[PDB]
Amino acid sequence: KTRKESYAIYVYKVLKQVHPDTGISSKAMSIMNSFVNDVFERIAGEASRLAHYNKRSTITSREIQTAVRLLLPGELAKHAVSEGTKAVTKYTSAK
Amino acid sequence: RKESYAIYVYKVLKQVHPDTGISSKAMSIMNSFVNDVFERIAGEASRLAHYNKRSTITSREIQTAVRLLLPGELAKHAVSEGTKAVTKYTSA
Amino acid sequence: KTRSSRAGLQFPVGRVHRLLRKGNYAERVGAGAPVYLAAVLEYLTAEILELAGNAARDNKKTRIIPRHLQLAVRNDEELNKLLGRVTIAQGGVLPNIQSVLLPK
Amino acid sequence: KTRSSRAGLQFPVGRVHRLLRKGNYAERVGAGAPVYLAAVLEYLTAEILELAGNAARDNKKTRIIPRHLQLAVRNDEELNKLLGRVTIAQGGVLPNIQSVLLPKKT
Amino acid sequence: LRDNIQGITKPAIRRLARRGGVKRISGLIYEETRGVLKVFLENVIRDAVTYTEHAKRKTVTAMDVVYALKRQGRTLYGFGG
Amino acid sequence: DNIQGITKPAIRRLARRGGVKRISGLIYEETRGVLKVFLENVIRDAVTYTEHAKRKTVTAMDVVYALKRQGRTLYGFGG
Amino acid sequence: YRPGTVALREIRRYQKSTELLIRKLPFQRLVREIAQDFKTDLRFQSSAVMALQEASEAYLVALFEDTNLAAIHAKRVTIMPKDIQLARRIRGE
Amino acid sequence: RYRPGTVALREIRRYQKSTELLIRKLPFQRLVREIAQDFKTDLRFQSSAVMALQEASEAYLVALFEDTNLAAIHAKRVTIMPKDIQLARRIRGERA
DNA sequence: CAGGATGTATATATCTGACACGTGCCTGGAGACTAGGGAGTAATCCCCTTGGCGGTTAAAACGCGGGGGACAGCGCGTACGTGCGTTTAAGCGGTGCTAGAGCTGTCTACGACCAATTGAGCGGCCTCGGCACCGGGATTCTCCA
DNA sequence: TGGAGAATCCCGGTGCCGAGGCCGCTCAATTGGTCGTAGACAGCTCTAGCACCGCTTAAACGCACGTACGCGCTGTCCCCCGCGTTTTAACCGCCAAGGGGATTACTCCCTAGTCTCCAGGCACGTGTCAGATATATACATCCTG
Repeated sequence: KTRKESYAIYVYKVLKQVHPDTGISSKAMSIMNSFVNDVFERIAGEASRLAHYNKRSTITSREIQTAVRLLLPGELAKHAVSEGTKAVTKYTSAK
Repeated sequence: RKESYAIYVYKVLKQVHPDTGISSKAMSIMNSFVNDVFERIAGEASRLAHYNKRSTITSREIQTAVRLLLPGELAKHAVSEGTKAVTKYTSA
Repeated sequence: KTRSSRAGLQFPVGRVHRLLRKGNYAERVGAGAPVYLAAVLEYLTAEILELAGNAARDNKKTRIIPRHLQLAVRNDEELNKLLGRVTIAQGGVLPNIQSVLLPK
Repeated sequence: KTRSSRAGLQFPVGRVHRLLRKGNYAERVGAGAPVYLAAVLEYLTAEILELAGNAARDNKKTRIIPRHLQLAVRNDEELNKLLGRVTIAQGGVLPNIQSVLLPKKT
Repeated sequence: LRDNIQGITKPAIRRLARRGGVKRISGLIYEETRGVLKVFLENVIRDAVTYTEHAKRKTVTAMDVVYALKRQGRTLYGFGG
Repeated sequence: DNIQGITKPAIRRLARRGGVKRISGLIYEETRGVLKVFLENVIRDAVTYTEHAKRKTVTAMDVVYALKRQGRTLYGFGG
Repeated sequence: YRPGTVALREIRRYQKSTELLIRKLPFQRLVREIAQDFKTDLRFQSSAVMALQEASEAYLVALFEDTNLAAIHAKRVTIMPKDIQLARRIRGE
Repeated sequence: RYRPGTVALREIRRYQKSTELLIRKLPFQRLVREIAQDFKTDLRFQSSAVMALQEASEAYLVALFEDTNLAAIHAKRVTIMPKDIQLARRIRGERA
């Protein structure tokens, strides 16, 4: 009857995309979901305060761009901004 | 239009120590501490309202955010001070 | 036709944009920000599972145990730097023995 | 007519009310909460200033400069545990020397 | 009163010691580690009770345990759901 | 030659602030190592923080939030 | 008996395994007693008391990492209680 | 002539009272500007922004230096050899 | 102990730039009035916490005995501390400009609010293969002679 | 040096339950529509941040050397490791009981939003005196005695 939201199938078929012959425990997906929620809250709060002290009412792509560059260590950061910019460009090229 | 907390803490200092002065550099120490403990207890109250799916901030709810963030002796005296400050407010 | 289909991604953007509205981080959210939000967290889950999957073949187990994600972070300096203030439950600590402690 | 005079403090309720509104902490906030929050900074300002004037008194200086606020936070054991994660500009350090360094037979 | 604080036993700090990589341990280590564990649990269950008291409940659940640790900069995974 | 702008009696002045009677000779190149890492990690964050405001002077305002992200929030110059 | 053989044996099998060290009910009967100091007649969820347990040892096996580094810095292999007084003062509490 | 180490504690009690900023200012002007221009080109600095950096950096140094002081006392030694500094970063968690 | 030799604390003369107070305009605080939804209250039900009891057996507790590390002391070699002269450029004061932050004002595209349409997503239930467990044998390796 | 026993690794089967995946159901995502306002853009203003230039002046820099302090050697002693024995109580699994969390339902106040007006807080400006400095004095240290 209740509704509890989860990213279980999301990380499940992400793992089936990268390693299609590997299984995952439900406990392991619980660390996966908690870690994902933690980094989500971190990047969203960083972008929120970065938009707040810039007197801006909107989080565009540039705010979360600079917040990702703030929160992530160097080579992982540059790979992440490259791939996310690729995804953003692919989104705006299509309808 | 650079606003600050310059006048308010000056009235507190003349209330307790009516023959003492405070430098402008000490003012910026005093202003920035208040601004940090603006957003600290307000920030912990900001999350905790969401944490029990409650979208309205009450005077009861911010009370718990005081008791988390400062340690023992100062935590017990601050809630008892703010309660009598707010019970006389609702009577008038 | 979901927004993740036109982005070509696999994490949903309609979920992420939903908690960007009621999440109170700001009252207005731009269009590309939840798309950019979904894309970053595509990497951060996939960075773990290939490291977990590499350690899965090292132990030769076709299931991922909470042991495996513990060594998927702690053996990498770029991942330990970010995840230094958080423990992982029932994962233990990677084996490390100091040289002066060793005999002979 | 002033909301602080109806509550009897010094930090104004309305300035606290609009910043806790515009600082997007929640969609719906109450009216008694900006009353109460201004009081808990009032007690915190009363605690730091009492040790500040105490530090000003024994240094025989009638102007409070950031050295005395450094004396005001470091000496009491409690509020260092609140805010010892915070550095102070132009504050200085605690006078402290361990006794094992000090020479004997003098 | 009772033996609750020394309910943890002489091999119990021994087992956590070998996971912590030490070689030789002392006998007067032991009652201090009970104090250190208590004073860390003093600061943690204090925050979990205050979250319980705000939530109009007299049972401390799994989640408000976690954000007491997230307050302390010692956040935990696997129980945030 | 500009890297050596931190000067050797001033490292003693931090060390004589340290309350220690004796200082070894290999401290001074060591503390250049550990402190130049530290101020690198503060303008790693503050410079791109300045870049976000369409801004090409690092003011005293934007830096204070950068150490607050690192977790050593500082007073005296606003914030 | 074997001198030093079982000393280096337990440290390898404990840094490899995942099994808990802090025993359940003496931890479970302890957490009721400290919570009794604050509030009377308290209840605990089964996952709640368990979540404190590996919260506690993961501090301590991280704390025992620090005291081991203190022991070698004094050129010793035995840990005195002043090593715990060392690392807590160093790391910020 | 003074016995060596006694004017070290005589210089202590001057430095305990003082709050004046320790290392020189415009030597610190050059050293933070050279790594900034090496980071991104054409970067300027407000004068109080570098004044936000010195008491950020002397606060890192002397809070580390009392911290390795009580570490070096634990070795029953007065001189700080650099293996304390690697340990102080190790215990605080900033390095490993 | 101990006299002398200095580094630190004291003391008033003074002086200057920050500090406390005054004007007034002006923009946010406050009073008023309506709307509608967040939450107060309450009733129910069902997980789920607590309690208990007994067999089992893994593990705690204690004692004893030795062998190896803690530490006190020693001895030596050397690495800075105090001092003095030497070289450097820190820092102050002044001019100047010019690059860029802030202000101002008009606009338009983008995101907020809303109705409907529905398929992604989810709780539950069935199924079987991976994996831990029981048991037996090969493989090291460190202490004993 | 070998040898013998204590532990580790692995191999074969197995029974179990935890992952996996389908199945019917539903609620938030999506599509289509509008409106205004937040951000973007561009042009002007003026403040501040580089930026050379001399001056004098504390402070850095190099050298010297003695001494006490850092590092290796070593003997002792007891305390901590390490086994065997006895003791302790933990673990699973069985059943009872109810307590309070979570859900559904109903209304009402009280805060969000507009409208309107009023004063207290903030930019500018002022004049003054507190502590920074300064140079002579006590005093309380330490050094060779």
